Amino acid sequence: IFFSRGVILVEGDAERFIVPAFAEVLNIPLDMLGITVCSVGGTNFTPYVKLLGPEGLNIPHVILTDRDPPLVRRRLINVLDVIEGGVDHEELDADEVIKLAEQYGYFVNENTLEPELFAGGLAEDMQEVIREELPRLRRETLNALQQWVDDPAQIDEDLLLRLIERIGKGRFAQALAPSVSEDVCPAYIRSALEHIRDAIALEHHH
Ligand SMILES: [Mg+2]
Repeated sequence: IFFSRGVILVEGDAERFIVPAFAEVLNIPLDMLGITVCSVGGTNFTPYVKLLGPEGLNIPHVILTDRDPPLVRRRLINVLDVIEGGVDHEELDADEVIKLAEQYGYFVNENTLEPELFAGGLAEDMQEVIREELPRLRRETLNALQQWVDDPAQIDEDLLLRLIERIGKGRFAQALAPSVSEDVCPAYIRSALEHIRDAIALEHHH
């Protein structure tokens, strides 16, 4: 599925459907542009940067990953060792590695996708999906849910992810996609979308 002009590398199935939804409401048409969202099924991006980098197919691509408080430092040294020659990156600290990696379109999200979405403006639509998909939730759990809608700081993050993972991370994102709007888009996701869009448009411009 790689007759692609570009590739967006994501960790799992939630981003594989959330990121295309956010691209539409940002008017970045990924399919029209020939851009694939490819889930790497975890946090190892190195085989895929090898594949798309200069010593592979040399195809424009971006990375979207979580900070994980961090593991992201080694995760990004690994891809930077590929895309940046035999340059040494060992002497940089995590922050230095994160800001270097942005030049190549690799963006780090602090915290994690679904909680961030629930705090930052999608709380009430997520509760709605959760209840359509888990219709016989105990009343103790429905109330904890409403406790977080009323106040996205009362959030039990582990339970939220427990429910979503029970629904299915891909399936839950597919059902929340109709709800995303431009102003609730996380910044790292907008940065990756713009970076891959720029690189494709810069090619057409010569
Ligand atoms: Mg992660």
